[PDB]
Amino acid sequence: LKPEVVEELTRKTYFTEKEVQQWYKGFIKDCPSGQLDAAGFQKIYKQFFPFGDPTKFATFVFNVFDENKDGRIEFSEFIQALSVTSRGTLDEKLRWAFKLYDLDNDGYITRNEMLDIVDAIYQMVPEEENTPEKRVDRIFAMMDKNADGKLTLQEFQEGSKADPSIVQALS
Amino acid sequence: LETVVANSAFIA
Ligand SMILES: [Ca+2]
Ligand SMILES: [Ca+2]
Ligand SMILES: [Ca+2]
Repeated sequence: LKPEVVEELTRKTYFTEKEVQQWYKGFIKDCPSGQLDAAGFQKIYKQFFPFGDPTKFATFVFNVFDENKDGRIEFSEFIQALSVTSRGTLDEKLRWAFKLYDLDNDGYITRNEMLDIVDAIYQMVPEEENTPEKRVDRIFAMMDKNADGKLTLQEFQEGSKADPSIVQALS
Repeated sequence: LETVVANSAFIA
């Protein structure tokens, strides 16, 4: 990695210079080209979940990693996502997830968008939660405060902080 | 990479 790149990523993340270098070394070992593809990205999820189909979910995640939307995950995009998810504040992690779930990038997560997300998660992996639809109904019942079938960032952030298991999950 | 997984899929 070049020094100006190194300095820039340190300045933009919760990592030190040495930590950024160590991550680069790890990133290049797993992805020698330095330009991670959809398939490459999917293997991360097949671990953790080797008994479902992570194709759909892996795509949604690949798109929020792909900050410049050029079709590849380069290191700077990888390290920045990683900064948020491993060391972000709860608010920051929730912003990033909001961005993951807001498929059309308006300022709203519709029930349908959330449905696509939860269904993809189910395909990747209790009676009350045994279908995506039940999970989504539970989410909107807790978080959609004005009952318009859409979650704003605030609704999402506050709704997620209200639930102790979400707080626990994002520790 | 476990943190990526948790932050991504937590809403389920
Ligand atoms: Ca990219
Ligand atoms: Ca939307
Ligand atoms: Ca609403």
